[PDB]
Amino acid sequence: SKLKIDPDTKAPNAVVITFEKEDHTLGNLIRAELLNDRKVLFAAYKVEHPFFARFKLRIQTTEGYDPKDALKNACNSIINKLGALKTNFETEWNLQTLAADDAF
Amino acid sequence: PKDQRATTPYMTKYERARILGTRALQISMNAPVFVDLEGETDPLRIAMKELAEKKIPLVIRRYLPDGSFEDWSVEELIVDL
Amino acid sequence: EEGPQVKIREASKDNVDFILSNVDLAMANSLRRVMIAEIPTLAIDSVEVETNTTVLADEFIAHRLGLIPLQSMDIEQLEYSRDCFCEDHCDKCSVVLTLQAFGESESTTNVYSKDLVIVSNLMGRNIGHPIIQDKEGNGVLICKLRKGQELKLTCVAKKGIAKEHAKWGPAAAIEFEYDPWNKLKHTDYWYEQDSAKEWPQSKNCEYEDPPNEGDPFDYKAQADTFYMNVESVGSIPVDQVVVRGIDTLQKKVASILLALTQM
Amino acid sequence: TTFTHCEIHPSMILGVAASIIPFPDHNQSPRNTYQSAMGKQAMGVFLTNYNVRMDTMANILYYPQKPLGTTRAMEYLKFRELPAGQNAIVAIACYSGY
Amino acid sequence: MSNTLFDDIFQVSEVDPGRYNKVCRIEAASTTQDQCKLTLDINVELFPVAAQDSLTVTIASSLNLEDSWRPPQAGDRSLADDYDYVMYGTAYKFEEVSKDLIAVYYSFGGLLMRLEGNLNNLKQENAYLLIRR
Amino acid sequence: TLSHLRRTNTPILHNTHWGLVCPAETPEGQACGLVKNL
Amino acid sequence: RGNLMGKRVDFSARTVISGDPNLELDQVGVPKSIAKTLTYPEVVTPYNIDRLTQLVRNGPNEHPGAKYVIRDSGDRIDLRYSKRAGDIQLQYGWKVERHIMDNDPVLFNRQPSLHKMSMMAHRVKVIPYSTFRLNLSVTSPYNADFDGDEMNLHVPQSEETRAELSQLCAVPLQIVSPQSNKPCMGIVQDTLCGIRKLTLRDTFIELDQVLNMLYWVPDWDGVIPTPAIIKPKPLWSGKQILSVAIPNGIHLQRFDEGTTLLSPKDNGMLIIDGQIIFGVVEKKTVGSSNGGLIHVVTREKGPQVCAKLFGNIQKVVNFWLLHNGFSTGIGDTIADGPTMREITETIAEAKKKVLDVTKEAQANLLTAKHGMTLRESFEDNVVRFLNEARDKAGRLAEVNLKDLNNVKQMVMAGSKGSFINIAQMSACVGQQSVEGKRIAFGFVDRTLPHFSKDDYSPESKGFVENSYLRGLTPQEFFFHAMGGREGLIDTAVKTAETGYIQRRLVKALEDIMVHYDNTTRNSLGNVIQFIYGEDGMDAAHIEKQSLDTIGGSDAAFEKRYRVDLLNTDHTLDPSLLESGSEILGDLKLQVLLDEEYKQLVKDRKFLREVFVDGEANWPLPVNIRRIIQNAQQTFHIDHTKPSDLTIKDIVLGVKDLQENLLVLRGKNEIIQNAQRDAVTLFCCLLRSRLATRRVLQEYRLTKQAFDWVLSNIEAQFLRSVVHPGEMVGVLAAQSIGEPATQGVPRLKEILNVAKNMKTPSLTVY
Amino acid sequence: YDRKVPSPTGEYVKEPEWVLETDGVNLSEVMTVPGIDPTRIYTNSFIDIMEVLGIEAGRAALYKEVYNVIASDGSYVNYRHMALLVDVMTTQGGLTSVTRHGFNRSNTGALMRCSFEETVEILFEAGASAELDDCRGVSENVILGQMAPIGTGAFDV
Amino acid sequence: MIVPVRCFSCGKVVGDKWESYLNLLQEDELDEGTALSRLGLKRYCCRRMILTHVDLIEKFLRYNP
Amino acid sequence: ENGIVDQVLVTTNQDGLKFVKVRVRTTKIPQIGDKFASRHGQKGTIGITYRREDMPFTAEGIVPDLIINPHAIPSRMTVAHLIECLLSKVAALSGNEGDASPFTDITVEGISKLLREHGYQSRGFEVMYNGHTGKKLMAQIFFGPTYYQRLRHMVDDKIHARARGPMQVLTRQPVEGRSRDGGLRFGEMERDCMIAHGAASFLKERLMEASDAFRVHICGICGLMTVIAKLNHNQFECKGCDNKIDIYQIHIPYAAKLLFQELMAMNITPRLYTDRSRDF
RNA sequence: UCGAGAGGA
Ligand SMILES: [Mg+2]
Ligand SMILES: [Zn+2]
Ligand SMILES: [Zn+2]
Ligand SMILES: [Zn+2]
Repeated sequence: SKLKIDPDTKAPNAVVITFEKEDHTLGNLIRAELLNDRKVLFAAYKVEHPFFARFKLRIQTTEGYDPKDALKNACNSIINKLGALKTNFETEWNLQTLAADDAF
Repeated sequence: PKDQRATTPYMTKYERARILGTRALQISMNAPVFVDLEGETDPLRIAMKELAEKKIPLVIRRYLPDGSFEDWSVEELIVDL
Repeated sequence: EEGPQVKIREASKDNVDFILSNVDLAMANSLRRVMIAEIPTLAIDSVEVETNTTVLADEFIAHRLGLIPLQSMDIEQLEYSRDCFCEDHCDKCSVVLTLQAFGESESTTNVYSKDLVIVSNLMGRNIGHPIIQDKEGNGVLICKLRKGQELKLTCVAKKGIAKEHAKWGPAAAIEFEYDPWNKLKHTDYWYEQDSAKEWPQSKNCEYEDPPNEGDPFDYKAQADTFYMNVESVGSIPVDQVVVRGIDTLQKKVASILLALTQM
Repeated sequence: TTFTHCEIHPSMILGVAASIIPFPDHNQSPRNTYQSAMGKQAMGVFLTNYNVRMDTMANILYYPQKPLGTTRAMEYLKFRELPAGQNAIVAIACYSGY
Repeated sequence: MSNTLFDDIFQVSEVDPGRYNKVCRIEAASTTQDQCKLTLDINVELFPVAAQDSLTVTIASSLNLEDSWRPPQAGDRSLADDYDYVMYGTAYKFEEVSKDLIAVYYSFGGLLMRLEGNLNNLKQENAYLLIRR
Repeated sequence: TLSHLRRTNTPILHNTHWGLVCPAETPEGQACGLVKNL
Repeated sequence: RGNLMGKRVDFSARTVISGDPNLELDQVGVPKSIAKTLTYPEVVTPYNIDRLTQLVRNGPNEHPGAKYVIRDSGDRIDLRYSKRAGDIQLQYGWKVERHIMDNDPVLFNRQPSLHKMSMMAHRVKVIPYSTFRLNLSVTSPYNADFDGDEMNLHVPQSEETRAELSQLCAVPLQIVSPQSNKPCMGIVQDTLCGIRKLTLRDTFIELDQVLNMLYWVPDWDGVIPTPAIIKPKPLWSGKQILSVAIPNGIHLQRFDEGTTLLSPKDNGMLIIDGQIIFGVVEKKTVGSSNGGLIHVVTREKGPQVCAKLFGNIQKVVNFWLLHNGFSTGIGDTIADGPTMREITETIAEAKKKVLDVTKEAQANLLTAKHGMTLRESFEDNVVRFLNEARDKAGRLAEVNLKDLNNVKQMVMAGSKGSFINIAQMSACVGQQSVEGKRIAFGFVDRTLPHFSKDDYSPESKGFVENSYLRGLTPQEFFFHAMGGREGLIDTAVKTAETGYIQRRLVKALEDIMVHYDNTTRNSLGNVIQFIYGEDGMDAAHIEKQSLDTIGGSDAAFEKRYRVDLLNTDHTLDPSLLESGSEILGDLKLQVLLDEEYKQLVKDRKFLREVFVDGEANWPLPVNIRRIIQNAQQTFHIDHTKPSDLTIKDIVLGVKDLQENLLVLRGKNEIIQNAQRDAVTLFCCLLRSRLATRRVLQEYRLTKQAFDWVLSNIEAQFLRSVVHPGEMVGVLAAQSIGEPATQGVPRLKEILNVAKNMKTPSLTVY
Repeated sequence: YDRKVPSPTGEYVKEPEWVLETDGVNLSEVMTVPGIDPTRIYTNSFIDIMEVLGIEAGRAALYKEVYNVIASDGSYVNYRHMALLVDVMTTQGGLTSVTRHGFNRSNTGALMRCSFEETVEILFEAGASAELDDCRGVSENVILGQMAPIGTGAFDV
Repeated sequence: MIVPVRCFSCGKVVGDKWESYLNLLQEDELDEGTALSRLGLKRYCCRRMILTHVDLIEKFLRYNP
Repeated sequence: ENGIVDQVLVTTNQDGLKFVKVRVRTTKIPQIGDKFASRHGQKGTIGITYRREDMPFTAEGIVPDLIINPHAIPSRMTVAHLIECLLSKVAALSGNEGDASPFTDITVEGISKLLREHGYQSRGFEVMYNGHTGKKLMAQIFFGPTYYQRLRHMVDDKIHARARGPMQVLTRQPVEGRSRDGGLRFGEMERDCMIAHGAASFLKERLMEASDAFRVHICGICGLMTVIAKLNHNQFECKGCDNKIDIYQIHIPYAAKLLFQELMAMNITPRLYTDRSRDF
């Protein structure tokens, strides 16, 4: 129920999806990620009202490419990016801790 | 004086509204529906639809200052509202 | 790694200042917010009053208690009342402590968080211990008592998220910045005569090349480098805050992926 | 000139509530008047012995604060000891449109 | 892939900021064509135009086929993109200049162009302004 | 209380009032310009 | 009074209001608690018993539920104190008090109910907080303010009311208030301000947001517009952005003195098919002014579109501000030394002049102005003098304002703007006045203890030299305050005095209504007007238009009207029509040209009599001009080729249309005469703007198109006829009540005959 | 002052004009004064104008001055509304007032009349006069609680 | 009343320094800003909470009950 | 009613009559739409709240508390609302109590001069970031502390609605009083505008269906409320007229029914008839 | 049950 996926009605290869119990937190991230796809033809999102963590997002892509697969690839890329960031931070922090074991 | 009636053939917005309201009333009573149902569960929309394609069997007895009246069938009236 | 490049300029048990490059704006903003909001942590929820012979009102007191920072190393080992099948509460999803103080001498008796006594068993989990940054270790000043005032009460704290209520806020503050030289022209500095003098230079300016007047605006530029100083209240070390927030955002995206697979 | 006397201080011409008005000499008159008026409906603390006093319609602020920009009249007003309000952080801008 | 009905080189007569930080009002005289004068609003911020500059000015009568608006990334295959400042919009007006020239008016999202051409017999709704230099 | 204690009623602003009653502290409604404070 | 003319009622609610940018015009935020307290007694039918049954199963404890079930026998079953909610089976004709849901037409009221605009119904939009939501724009006609205003709620109980409300007080249906032939509402506050930044020439938008605004717009066509900027980078224009919101087919074309087809200042406003070209969007275009965008859209599409228009316009503007932001500050008020210095001399420049005249008066050399006392004239020039300096100071201050100045930006947009503010805000506040006079000697020959007796120096009599930012000296502060109470007194006094005036007027015209015979009588049937408003036309479809036949030189009108097919003076160009020499030399047609010309010539002198003032702009039905452009755009008419029209076709059509302008119906000549009288002015202009010469040279339309215009005109003309049964007097009274809240005792002097005049005077030519 | 005078060329032009403005009102005498335009003479005191010229002329006169008052603040309302009210003020062949001595002193339905500012007084007169109301009146219908014969109710379906 | 626990803006905990705050103010005879700096309240969003707070509790306790 | 027992006091008067006083307490948490006022006459109500992150934030990671529309300021001529923020801000940085007394030499110049010394924009501007993207906000925001206050008018204390509640006896009209389930006093104005709309029926509905609806019986012989209605027997009669056939049912306002009865007390004969004696 | 008074919109 957290994810309601429907096809768009105003353009081909287009879909509108609603995320429940979510806000711009994941919104801007996923939106930029999809915008970073070569094969996407359109992407954007919004919220009906501040009163809900209801998150409605429309996308369009090239022929023969599932927009749902676009989301999947976007998420995979994001998680890879986050793992890399975390590991970089872990190394940086271990060294900064060796430095900070004397001053905290 | 149905002949040479001294008024417009155009329905009045008030007249339109009253017709709509009466039909909504009788629909809510489950009166014989003059139209097929296209999912228009709203009685108000049912009335609006009958108005659109002209199936209301109503006639307005419009009054004049002198107390004289003209009876105008919705059939006679023109709907531009 | 080739991902976002991190360089800590300064680190402290209270706060850590660093630079994050090789990343887009959205990821930085998301990191900021997820740290701000989505972090499991422990906070006082249930307050049962045995006796209040104090000037301060009960609800006043409980409100303040809700603000007490807590040992939150292993909150992951702790669970949510929503999930936990215990009634009311239990150690698996809650921590129990008490406060019992009584005025003894006419002088004001300052009741501090250190007075708090953990009752439930931590299972050895590094959780629940009150957090004290006092030089004297007194702890947070809960309240004050008269010559012979009695105040006894029990508290049950539970695992929740700041987003649910600020009392679960582990993130004290987040300094955040980029393009100190405004090379991206994302702002038109307001000024009477000249922004250059009227506006002060941010300290980060020294770590980036000052722009050149003759340079055409590189419209292709993007905000890659970022400056972030994250300060925690004290519930958890800053490094843990960063790591855990990253992990939570990862979990959110992974849950999205799982929902996609489920449909 | 042959001045016979001198006001000990012009601010003396001011009123009780108006005394709470900061820099009143820079605002447009009726605006000042209204502020004096709302000063009769803002909450704070009425008296220290509220617990002793058995009354109705009490309203005690959880955390009264002394205004940053005080007025010389205040230290007679005792408003510093008994203020009503908070020095909140205000942002003069349009953010969400609401 | 285009059929531009106009093409000429214009020397920049004047550059006017017009109390704007990105766009300047610009006048220019067509090289070799005293009868062709160009008024144009240009985002100098992205196109560092200078006074007296000789710019290649033409209108994409037909879309310069790269071989709802198609997305960006139109650099994949080659077209009349050798130009530097390329705008799109509509032919605003077709005023007749003494039956000798046509002070046609154009708008580019509000950015305006006027040009005198009965010689440049171009007529349509929308096209692209192609500026090289 | 502070003002209300010093409040003054006018049974149903001149220069003389200068230095006597606050030209600003006046209620709204019909009382406006009638009820004064010292 | 307290029981019949007014009473308490039920099914009603009242609470404080709150805003919602995300909300539509006919929608309203309904506090969930209220919904749980208000329901509707709907009648069970086969087409709703299903959800009704479920609603009953939900019961009173659930937000989408019901509280009582009413059997046909009248058994108002209580589900609150009964488990029967899961047991009763609904039967047709049963009534169930269904919890008010969304989309339910409901009525509001902001008190005091000044006039009609106070009364609009809306659609329910439940919300989880304890206050009402209102779409920003509606407030002005509501005369609302979010300082904590409360508003009444009225919930209809009989569906006939639902429709009745839905067709008589639905928000869009009154978008134009007939009190002043202008939009009742418009864009306001931040949105008004923000647009200016959005629509300004200098703006540009990155694709990231352009993608966003499109889906942010609810009714977006789903089409990606082309970026204005291509080669150096993809980008669009705010003008482009706003155009997407606008619906197609709009052809508002406003010109200004600065309009030259180039408009470096982008004044005026020009849009084609919704595509913006010229003019920075300003209050004059999207405000409540009649000459603005909204009014046009209202007639070109109809109310049910404009509702979408607002939300579409609204939602965008707030967004683009969200990622831009907007603020102000003291810097917006401060100016440079030079500016203040210049102001400084300006004040001193006046002060000496005051001093100069002062000595002159002291000399007994200043003479008394005609019919006026030297004492007052001495003051009159004095107060006059001080006004200019205060005025010029703001003028001077205005010149040196930077574009970055937000307030200047605020004022230039017109959102709550006021020049005098900034001048007072920045320059000297200016003279204080009471009963329009300087400070009187409340003390013996003086005003305050700080001034010697018998002094008239500007400051000594209430002038203010310093600026608000500079801080008023006690002397200034006191004087400035004095004027305050004056305004304050009239503020309260009006809140009661106007109502008494207002109440009388309503009764005075209560039984005044329009009759189906196109006449006006009282409850006694006594005629008031033979033709309502003497034209039988509803004000709601009237707007000011040019009367071209009035203005211009005598030589002028003939040139722009007269055509000669025989001589050289007014030779028609044959190329204008597919027929050339076939027409030229045609005396028969030339005759046809004649009666029109003389007819127009008669009209010119006739209108001269009508409007002795020479003004050629007056409220009339149907914008002929607008329709013409629609025709041009209707088929993108080629105005460079001959047309198939013929003069006979032109001449007959105007004659035919005139015949078609039938408001009355009585075939008796007496009625027919009135019909001729009613449309007299309108037909004259019709002849004017439909003159063959104008029809040919300027308006190069096709025969098919030209006729389509005629058919188009009559359609609107008929639609514009005032409806019968109108409670016009009540409307007219309200038309007077409103402006009363904003000379006025003079009005009261009018309403109450009061033979004893206050200010008797004569005007002698 | 100037005037919008159509010039011999056909165009309206500014024509400066001298006009006398004075205190008081006496049309009877001034109208006899030579060297003036008696026809164009205007004044504030419409009440006198009506007496001087006629009820209908005053009706227009009232509009002008009323228009001036509304125009005085720069606001605008449609011509019709202004015209409607004044015309009512003269239907009785005289300058009717909207006060208790004018509009109220009518011959309409008492129930309509009673609800204005005087109720009990008129009530006695009605019984004294054995008056009877038509029920066409709104408030009378309101008192009855019946759909007034107006607008949406001005007709029978 | 009594010192708030967390910075209204930051949430940074402060209901522990009141004692040291007054110590520096009186025992060290410093100006307010000096101590606040010594207290680590770099952001004026934090400084404000402490510069303005008026201790009323000490007065309430003066009552016998 | 929402609260708990705070204190109960039991005592007697000088006469020994027992008296009890009960104190209860609750904490009101600022709700949307609650009135706030400045120290300058600026007022308003709460629009909507957010979480710290959502609101725009400073480079130094500072979250604003309250946001107000700039448009309000210049139109209302309230500079000091800005000035205090400047001086107040300086006070916080300088940690020195401010002085807002009038007619002093204090001026923006030294104030702003001092601010720049602390290292902040002399006019109080600051560079903010969108609380949704983090993208730098194109404009700069006026930002700083200020003293506000909370006014007694509580939204939850204002809400009020009802339907089919108790109705007041004298007129069978809806009772009045929020605590007493009061109605809304439908005044003269509303119907007037309704008349303008012309929604007569919806006028008939409220005045009738909302209240005062009542069935009455009238004698054709005399338009007087004198009909005996033996509903238990379906038997009717008008004594004096002794007519058992000219009885008609009518729905009239209950309050009006009293008026006629009041009028009949006045000795007036406002006889009513459903049959217009006029022919044409 | 009335009366008064405060306050809001
Ligand atoms: Mg208000
Ligand atoms: Zn547990
Ligand atoms: Zn802080
Ligand atoms: Zn009888």
